[PDB]
Amino acid sequence: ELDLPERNLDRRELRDLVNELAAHPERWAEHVMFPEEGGRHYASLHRDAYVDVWLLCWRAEDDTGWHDHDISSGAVRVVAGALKECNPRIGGEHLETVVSEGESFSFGPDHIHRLTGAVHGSVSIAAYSPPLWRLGQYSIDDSGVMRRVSVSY
Amino acid sequence: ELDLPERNLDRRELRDLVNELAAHPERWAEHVMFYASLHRDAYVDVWLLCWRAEDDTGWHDHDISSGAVRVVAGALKECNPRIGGEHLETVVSEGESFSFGPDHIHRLTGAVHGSVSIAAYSPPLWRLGQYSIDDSGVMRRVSV
Ligand SMILES: [Mg+2]
Ligand SMILES: [Mn+2]
Ligand SMILES: [Mn+2]
Repeated sequence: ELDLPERNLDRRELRDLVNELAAHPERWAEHVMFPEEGGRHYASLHRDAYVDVWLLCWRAEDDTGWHDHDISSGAVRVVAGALKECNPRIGGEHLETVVSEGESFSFGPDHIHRLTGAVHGSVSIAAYSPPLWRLGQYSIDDSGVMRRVSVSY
Repeated sequence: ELDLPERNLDRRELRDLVNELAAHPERWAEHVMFYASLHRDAYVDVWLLCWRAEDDTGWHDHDISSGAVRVVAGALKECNPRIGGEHLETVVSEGESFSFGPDHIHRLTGAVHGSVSIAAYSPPLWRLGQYSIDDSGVMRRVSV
């Protein structure tokens, strides 16, 4: 797969990584695929003890839900289209940012977010270090009470 | 009238809008002249702009409006302010477009005489903050 360092990458290095990958379509163009039904297409470009890299192809309906990445830092580069990056606020008036093609962002391991509102056919590259082996998925009950499900991923 | 969702538009939708309008010269060609409104309603303001080389917006924000710009002919310089005084400058050439969310601060300057561009804002541009420096060097924002 990818020829990356044998160590964890910090946020900035992860952002450099997804941006340089966007400039090397030889590493990912083959894997571009839009599942007509089923779940969010994801394609692993690289998974080892230190870094995970995925190529994501979005449908208009795709939604990560609210989640954290446990101990993983991460970065996202939008290659084509646009996404909405959302961050939760306790009041309920959550922060929403449009990330469009050519743009990228990164976060450390404390980040809680939701990606949704994609242009149909959008394409993005995501990288995580350490690997995204566990994620916390938040849900709300009828009461309004918030819980966090830790998911092996 | 423009067939648009009945709501404020985000920066991606505004970019799509200005590029779509650029591809339909039947709607704006008559209005080139060296600021013509193409459509204004509760959700969007869409403008055709013809630039002279001396034109300068000054540093400003759009309060709560997202925006997009398509350069139809010529070229513009888009500048974003930086702490330190070494502002970031980008030439936007004919065919090219960009958009921004409501937190944007920028300055647009004509880069070639006779440039023509299409801009769109949502929500409509009711207030703009124009930034200035006094003789202290202290920055202020006048809401216009
Ligand atoms: Mg209208
Ligand atoms: Mn995530
Ligand atoms: Mn402006």
